[PDB]
Amino acid sequence: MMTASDRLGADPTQAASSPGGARAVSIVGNQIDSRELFTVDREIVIAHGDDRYRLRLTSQNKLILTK
Amino acid sequence: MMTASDRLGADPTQAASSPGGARAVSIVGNQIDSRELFTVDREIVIAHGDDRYRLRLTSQNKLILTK
Repeated sequence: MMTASDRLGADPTQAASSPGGARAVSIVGNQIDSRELFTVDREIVIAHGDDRYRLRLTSQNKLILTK
Repeated sequence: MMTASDRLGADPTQAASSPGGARAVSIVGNQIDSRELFTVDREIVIAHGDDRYRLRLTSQNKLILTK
């Protein structure tokens, strides 16, 4: 007959892994709007190679690079 | 003497057909990978308010801001 284990709630729980802070921004040709990026916080991190940069916006004046 | 005239001629003329002028990049929390942006050219434009900035990547070393 074979008591085949195909029915079992092996899952200990149901952790909703939901990256809500995942923002999808688009680039038109090679252009982009700053507000799309800084829609939540006023600083963005940019990984390149092995090092990490920070693109930051100031008050409402302009934006700059920082580490 | 086997008789069999093949009729299988579904030619895969359609290839890629995936243009990337409008590039959709995502942000994880507030982080992003530089290569996603500079996937085509090595300079990106960023509009903020009424003025326009340029985020540029160098050779493969690092990235900077420029106007």
